[PDB]
Amino acid sequence: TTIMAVQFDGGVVLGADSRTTTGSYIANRVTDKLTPIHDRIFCCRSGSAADTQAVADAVTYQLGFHSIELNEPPLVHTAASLFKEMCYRYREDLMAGIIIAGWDPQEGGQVYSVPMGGMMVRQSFAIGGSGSSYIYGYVDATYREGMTKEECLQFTANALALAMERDGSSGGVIRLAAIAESGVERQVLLGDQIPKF
Amino acid sequence: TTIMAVQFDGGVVLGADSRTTTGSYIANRVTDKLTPIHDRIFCCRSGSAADTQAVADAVTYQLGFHSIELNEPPLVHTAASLFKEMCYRYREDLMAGIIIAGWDPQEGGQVYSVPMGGMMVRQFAIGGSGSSYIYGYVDATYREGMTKEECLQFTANALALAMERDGSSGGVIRLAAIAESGVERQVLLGDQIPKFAV
Amino acid sequence: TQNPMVTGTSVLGVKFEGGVVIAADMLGSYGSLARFRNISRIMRVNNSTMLGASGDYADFQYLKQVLGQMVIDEELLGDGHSYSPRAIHSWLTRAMYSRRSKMNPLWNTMVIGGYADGESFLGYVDMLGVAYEAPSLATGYGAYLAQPLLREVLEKQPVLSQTEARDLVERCMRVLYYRDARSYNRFQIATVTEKGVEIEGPLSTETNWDIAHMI
Amino acid sequence: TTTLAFKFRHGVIVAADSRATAGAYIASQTVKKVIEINPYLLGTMAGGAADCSFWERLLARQCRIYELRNKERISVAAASKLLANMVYQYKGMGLSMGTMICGWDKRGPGLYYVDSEGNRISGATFSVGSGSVYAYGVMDRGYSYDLEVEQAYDLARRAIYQATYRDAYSGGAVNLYHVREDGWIRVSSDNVADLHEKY
Amino acid sequence: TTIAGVVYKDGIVLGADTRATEGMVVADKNCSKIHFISPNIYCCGAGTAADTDMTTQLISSNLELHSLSTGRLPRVVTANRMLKQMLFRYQGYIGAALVLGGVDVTGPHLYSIYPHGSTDKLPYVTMGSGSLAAMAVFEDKFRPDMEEEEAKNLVSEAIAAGIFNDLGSGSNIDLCVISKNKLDFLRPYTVPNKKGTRLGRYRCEKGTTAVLTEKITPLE
Amino acid sequence: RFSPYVFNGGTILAIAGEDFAIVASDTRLSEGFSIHTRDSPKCYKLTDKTVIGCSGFHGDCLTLTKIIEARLKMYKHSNNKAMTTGAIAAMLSTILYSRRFFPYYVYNIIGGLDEEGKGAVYSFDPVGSYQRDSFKAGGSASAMLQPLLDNQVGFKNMQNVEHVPLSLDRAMRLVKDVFISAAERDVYTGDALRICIVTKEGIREETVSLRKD
Amino acid sequence: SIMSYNGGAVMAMKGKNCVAIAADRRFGIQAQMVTTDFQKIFPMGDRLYIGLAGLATDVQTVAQRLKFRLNLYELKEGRQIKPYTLMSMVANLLYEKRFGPYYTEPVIAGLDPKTFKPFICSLDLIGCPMVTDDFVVSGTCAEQMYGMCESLWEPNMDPDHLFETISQAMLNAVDRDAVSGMGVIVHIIEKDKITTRTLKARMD
Amino acid sequence: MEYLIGIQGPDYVLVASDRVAASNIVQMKDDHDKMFKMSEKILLLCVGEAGDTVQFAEYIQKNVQLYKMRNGYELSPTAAANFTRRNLADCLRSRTPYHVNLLLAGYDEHEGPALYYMDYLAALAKAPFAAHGYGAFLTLSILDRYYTPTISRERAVELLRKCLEELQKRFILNLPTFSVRIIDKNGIHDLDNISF
Amino acid sequence: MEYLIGIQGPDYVLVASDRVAASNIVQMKDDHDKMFKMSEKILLLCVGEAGDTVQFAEYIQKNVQLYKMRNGYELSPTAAANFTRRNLADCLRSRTPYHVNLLLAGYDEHEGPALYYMDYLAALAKAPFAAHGYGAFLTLSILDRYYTPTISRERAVELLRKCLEELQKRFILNLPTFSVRIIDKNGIHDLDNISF
Ligand SMILES: [Cl-]
Ligand SMILES: [Cl-]
Ligand SMILES: [Cl-]
Ligand SMILES: [Cl-]
Ligand SMILES: [Cl-]
Ligand SMILES: [Cl-]
Ligand SMILES: [Cl-]
Ligand SMILES: [Cl-]
Ligand SMILES: [Cl-]
Ligand SMILES: [Cl-]
Ligand SMILES: [Cl-]
Ligand SMILES: [Cl-]
Ligand SMILES: [Cl-]
Ligand SMILES: [Cl-]
Ligand SMILES: [Cl-]
Ligand SMILES: [Cl-]
Ligand SMILES: [Cl-]
Ligand SMILES: [Cl-]
Ligand SMILES: [Cl-]
Ligand SMILES: [Cl-]
Ligand SMILES: [Cl-]
Ligand SMILES: [K+]
Ligand SMILES: [K+]
Ligand SMILES: [K+]
Ligand SMILES: [Mg+2]
Ligand SMILES: [Mg+2]
Ligand SMILES: [Mg+2]
Ligand SMILES: [Mg+2]
Ligand SMILES: [Mg+2]
Ligand SMILES: [Mg+2]
Ligand SMILES: [Mg+2]
Repeated sequence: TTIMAVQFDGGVVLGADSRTTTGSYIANRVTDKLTPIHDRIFCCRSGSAADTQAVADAVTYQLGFHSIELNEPPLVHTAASLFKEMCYRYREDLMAGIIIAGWDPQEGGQVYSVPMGGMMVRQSFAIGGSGSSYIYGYVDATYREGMTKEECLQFTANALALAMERDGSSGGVIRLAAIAESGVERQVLLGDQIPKF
Repeated sequence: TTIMAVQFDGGVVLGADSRTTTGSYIANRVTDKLTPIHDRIFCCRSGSAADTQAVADAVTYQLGFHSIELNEPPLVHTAASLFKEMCYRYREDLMAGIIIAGWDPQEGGQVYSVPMGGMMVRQFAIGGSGSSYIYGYVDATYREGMTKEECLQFTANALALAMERDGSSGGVIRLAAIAESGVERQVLLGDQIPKFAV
Repeated sequence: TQNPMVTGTSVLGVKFEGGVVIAADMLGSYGSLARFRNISRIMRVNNSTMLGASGDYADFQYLKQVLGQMVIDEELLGDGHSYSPRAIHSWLTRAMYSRRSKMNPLWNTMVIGGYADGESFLGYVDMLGVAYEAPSLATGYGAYLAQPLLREVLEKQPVLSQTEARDLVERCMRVLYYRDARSYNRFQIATVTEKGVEIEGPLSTETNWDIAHMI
Repeated sequence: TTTLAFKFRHGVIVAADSRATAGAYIASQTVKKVIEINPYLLGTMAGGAADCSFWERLLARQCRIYELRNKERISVAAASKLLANMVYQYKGMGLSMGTMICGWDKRGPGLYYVDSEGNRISGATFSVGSGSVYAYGVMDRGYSYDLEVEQAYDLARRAIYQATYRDAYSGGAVNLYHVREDGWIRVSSDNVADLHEKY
Repeated sequence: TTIAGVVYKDGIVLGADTRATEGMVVADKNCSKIHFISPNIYCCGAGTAADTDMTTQLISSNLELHSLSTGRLPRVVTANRMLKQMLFRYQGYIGAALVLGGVDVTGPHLYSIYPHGSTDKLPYVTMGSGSLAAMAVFEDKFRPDMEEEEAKNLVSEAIAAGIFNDLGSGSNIDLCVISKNKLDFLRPYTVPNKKGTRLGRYRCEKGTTAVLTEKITPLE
Repeated sequence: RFSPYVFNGGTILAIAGEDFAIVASDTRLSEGFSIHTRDSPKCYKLTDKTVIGCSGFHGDCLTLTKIIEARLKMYKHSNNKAMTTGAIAAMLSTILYSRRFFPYYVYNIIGGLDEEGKGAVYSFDPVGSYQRDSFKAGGSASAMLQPLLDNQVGFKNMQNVEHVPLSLDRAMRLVKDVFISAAERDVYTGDALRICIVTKEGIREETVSLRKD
Repeated sequence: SIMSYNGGAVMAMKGKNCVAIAADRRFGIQAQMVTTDFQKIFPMGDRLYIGLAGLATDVQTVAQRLKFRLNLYELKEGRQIKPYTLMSMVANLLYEKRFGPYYTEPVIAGLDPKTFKPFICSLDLIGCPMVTDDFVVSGTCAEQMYGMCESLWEPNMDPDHLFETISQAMLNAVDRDAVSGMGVIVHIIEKDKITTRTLKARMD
Repeated sequence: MEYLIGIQGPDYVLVASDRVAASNIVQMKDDHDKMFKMSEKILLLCVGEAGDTVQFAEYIQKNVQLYKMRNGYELSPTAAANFTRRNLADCLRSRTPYHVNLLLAGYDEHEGPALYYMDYLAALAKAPFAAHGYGAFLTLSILDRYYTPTISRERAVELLRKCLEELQKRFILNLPTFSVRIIDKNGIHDLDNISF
Repeated sequence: MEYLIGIQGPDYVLVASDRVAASNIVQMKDDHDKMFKMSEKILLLCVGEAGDTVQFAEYIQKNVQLYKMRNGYELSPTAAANFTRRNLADCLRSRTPYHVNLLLAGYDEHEGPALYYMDYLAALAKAPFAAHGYGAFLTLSILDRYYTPTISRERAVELLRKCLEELQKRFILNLPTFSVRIIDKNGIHDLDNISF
């Protein structure tokens, strides 16, 4: 797995590969690892598929109820907090690395990492999964402050493509999501659409 | 450790960090991991310091004697072969990942990887614990037909990036350029090391 | 080898009318890392025999060295005798069994393809000295993913032409690329006929990812 | 397995069952567990079948060479010592052997127990194998040195039979031998199912 | 075990072999691996036989309760959620590996469900020890929007690949075809494997077996 | 941790007749839950009147049969005659025992003619324990085959039955039947059955099809 | 092996309008025989029997706890249980202990108390049910039993032929098992009568 | 180990047990009693793990006595054997298993004498004779050899003496004295100790 | 377990050993002899691991006899004890260690009686009295209580009898008979077996 999210002015871009492995058998080659938690809040999932699906479903429930009570769009920070509370409390029973990214009217585009252990940190961009080792140098060299949305999509597509080449546990298609005030735009990069080097 | 070597037209560029650790204590912060094996043949050492020093010293002996017998400058491929034979034969007793790089009049600038297990492949090459972090970078940045100056820059950048992320890498960057005209060595320290924002 | 380091995945083989074809990708994996993406895992042994190897790449290079020297030695004599594919396969069986019995295996599974005396040869040798012949072979994940497809075609049509066997091998290599996480979309195909051994590559398969819009 | 042997006035009685098992599976009901070393020496098989057969066949070889070299048959004491010395070198390597060396020499009837653990002991009566405890019970209550020949046969036969009843790993047929001064004889071979009818 | 499912133009095709093993011995030659969940939803089972039996029975009865209450036809997503939430709670100790397929108001749906409680929504899936053989067939031959007969042929080919290449698979192929208009539970669909004829008869007469005691009890 | 052994499957059977011996095996070679090949016989001709069946670890089966073949020629060279069935059996006992501390993972059955022209069957454990048998099943499905042979050939548990000599025709029908039954239950036994009949005329072979699943 | 600690074998076999069930009689602890008349087949009705192989303590416990539940069922419902319902009741009992199971794998043999239709099944120790039309086996010599049953069984056997088939299957199977045997008991269930026989058997 | 033996005759059961309590290399008691009176015509003989033996046996004892007080009549030997088995089997998979091996000997007015064998797993078997301990391995075959169902009380005692002498001869443990008791229609009778 | 005991008096050494050869739960021999004659006035008593005991003791025996044949006179008890220790200590860290515990008893013409104790590690100690085996735990204190350096042969035998009776009473293993021998200026003398 490789997952990644980038903040820009007015929103976020999320990305993931689509490979699910049992050992070195690919059980699912078109996995969807970007899960919507609310209208403009997503999470990228890495680790145990059982764990991240269960935690995501639970947070969706919690944030949905919370949002109805308050009668307002939820904060991205609240979504991240709900993930952190579960991932921290059950750190001995979970293998889950989450990125929470989205837009709210209060703080705009936000990216939060909740790695294994259940710490929570806001970042300009975040990477996770087994495949992320291979692209630390790339993202550190390529990232620029003040990137547009189109540039963030390209930056994410490139980074994931590089990770996907090297990491046996990553591969398939690239799923991308852009989140802004105006809503969510999803796309898939497959075959020739995937950047080549 | 991060080690790296790049071929250009007319020679090679080698590079390494200078960190030697015992656990998470830095025993040597100015290690020299580029070892000369002959006039225009170097190796970059990663893994057990005991193992790579012992193997390097042994190959230097073997290649030096061989070179006198034949009365000719040794082939880089021969140096690589001598490393491969030892690293393969004693694969169960060694913890050594080697890059062999240099120049000979027959084949020019050459880079060989001899990873753990003792296989041998001609390639640019990266190795050490720190190399994980720069696979994406080198794959994206490498261009065919790079000059010597560009290879030095490419190597300095890649090592700098690896050194930032890998706790087992760090210190100074040692660079070597090898061509027909000889060996040029330099050290990048402090501000000389390429910088990237957090 | 007690512990394999850089490794290669599946090798495939199928007999056809007038020869044999084998295939292997060009990847050496270091655990999950796709580390060396341009290595050959196929060897021309002599004019009638070829060899492909899964497993430890260093151990493969050793066998290439040993077996390469063996064929050179025989050619020096110029006596009109030459190692048949069956003889190479026999030698390999003995060598692997010998190393296994010393508790120091060569960590490889191998496919020997050959053509001699108007007869196709296809043989398997594993690191424990298990050896046999079959009309089609597939090592590693190929055993689970490619061999069922190979045996399916050979059931309805035992005798394949060269082009039919080539199409079938390309189809299997596509499946392995889809389902084996240690595979790579860059492979070689080696063919042995009366004309000798040819090695083609690098080759690629075209992929389809339409099912990505079917969730 | 159940094997027994005992010295008495008229020589040495040797008896065995005939079952071999691989786990809980019965591999054979017709194993010959009394081994004919030479016309004057018998051995018995308990523990590992290959181990007993191989090493006692090696004993038979050595005993014959000895006879040729020395112009006289080997004593029971010396034969059992040869076997003990042979297997001692292999202690802790997982040999499984429990044997009785039975004969008649210048010292009269002879009976030694020899095992792969390194034991070598002379004795009046022995029983070896998984079923030995059950045979000891019967043999001990019936044994006498001054037993008559037919009484000795009945006791050996009955003791093995009772072992086959209780011990899952003993059964098949009861094979009975008698070592006399001029060599051993095969006395009888009775299926356990036939003995059930009788007793 | 080889189990598989495909989404075709008009619905779902589920498939399964019929071999059950205990160790490396065939215990059952005619085991039924396609389980009823509701009239519109079926489920193939691999893994621990008792676990898949009891798990599907439980969700089935819960879904009957659900649909008796709503008066509506159950949804595949409901079965999926109920299965995964229970399997997650048991942390993989219930060894149920399931291919869940059905047609509801939102159309055909196919899920794979693993013992730890992860699920995938997919156009084709395989499970069991024969799953890689079956998946080879799918990767080779699957097309979107297949006709009913094409999809049936593809699934039966996938199961057959498992039957012949996996020691854990054998005997018959069962199919289940689910559309909006019909349900075809085909058991068996094909019988590729048959016992050979007996060359000698062992018909023993009365008195061949020796009897020790006999007691006859008449009944009412 | 490297393991030098693997189980490759296979069932072998031998029956001794008055003037014949039968050695039979299936043709499946397995590993794990997979099939290597459907055409791998477990029977090997040693001489004109001796055949050996071998099952277990295929690596060891191959090695051992090559060792036996060599030893036969060596014996013929120094003794100026072919080895008897009994001599082969005795020799194999010592070969197997030579590896007592690193055994051949093999189950062997020898079938052929003795020096009087009578059928002889010898069965072995992996370390060379052996005896002469009237009939014997070995390998994967041996616990399935053996009880019916005890019943049908040995007449065990049967009252009011004449103990007739075993004809070749009845022996051949029994061999086919037990294998077809084994192919129903043992996952390792299938594909085809290879039968070797040893008589004074020579060795002739017959093959019957088994379930492919 | 926990299931081999006490040894034991049971099988059931289907005939024309009749069923049969048989069991060895040995109670042992590993190698040591303790008794030669251990009950392993229990009546669960006039024409319905359960046989249990495995751990002797669990054989007894499951028999007794199943009778408990069956007695209550029959009193409540005012009818005899159908064979398939007993199988379900047993499956339920065994699966309750999913995470600490009884070490017994039962076989059921009976006639439907209204149709007199033959029924046989077996269950694993956690209660997975398996219904067949031929035979079922359970115990430490399952392989030996499969070999005999596959060879001897024929469809639509009369009570006399069914008796001989299950007798020969059991005798010849247990004679290749060290920890099974010491006698065989056989019940033939018919519409109008039960016939119980003990066979002449090896006692080794 | 501890030794238990029972021999059922036509109208009596004879029972015996060793009188040693061992700890490490020493005999700590030479007049130990391993028999527990359940009722007027029932004895429970219990061996096994320290603590477990007396705790379990005395629990059964008090419950069998409570039954009598509550109902005005005693449990039959068969009812008592099943009660014992129920309790031991119930505790098998609990936090408190009892590692005990038992003989239960009894005489019922209507059923006659009975001897029951139970191991720590709680398998119950009715037997004409039975033994527990390592000593059983050396004595069971002597019983098989000489026992007949019609054996008189006089002969049973001599057959017991044969078993005990075998232990003296062949068994590696020092077991010099044995408790001997008989149960019949007249209740439990203390016989002389058998000593060596 | 095997029992050895030695008691040195003014001009004699008294030694005794059990006569049991055990295997698992059975005594296989009740007339076993654990004493080896080295020379006219030396006995070696050897216990421990099967095989090792007889192999080691007989090796020393043949070597002590060879010394006599080569030199025309015998090893002194002290020389024999050290020879034994050298061999056992030399094998301690080899591929062939011997797991044996020994007493060596002897009379020298010039030095008088001697008793040596050696364990399997090959530590050698001269002692006025010594014992090997689990039985030693129960008997050493009786020796400490009653022994005096001037003890007569008559009293030594009765003191030995006290130790042996203690084993009958208190020791958990069945050791019914004992070999008894005495060494003095006139050589080795076989006394009566002490039996129970
Ligand atoms: Cl997922
Ligand atoms: Cl929700
Ligand atoms: Cl993480
Ligand atoms: Cl992460
Ligand atoms: Cl990951
Ligand atoms: Cl993928
Ligand atoms: Cl030098
Ligand atoms: Cl490396
Ligand atoms: Cl490296
Ligand atoms: Cl490193
Ligand atoms: Cl540093
Ligand atoms: Cl490469
Ligand atoms: Cl080549
Ligand atoms: Cl016999
Ligand atoms: Cl000699
Ligand atoms: Cl002796
Ligand atoms: Cl034994
Ligand atoms: Cl008698
Ligand atoms: Cl869902
Ligand atoms: Cl499965
Ligand atoms: Cl209950
Ligand atoms: K990849
Ligand atoms: K650093
Ligand atoms: K089969
Ligand atoms: Mg080292
Ligand atoms: Mg028995
Ligand atoms: Mg978990
Ligand atoms: Mg199959
Ligand atoms: Mg039996
Ligand atoms: Mg406790
Ligand atoms: Mg030793």
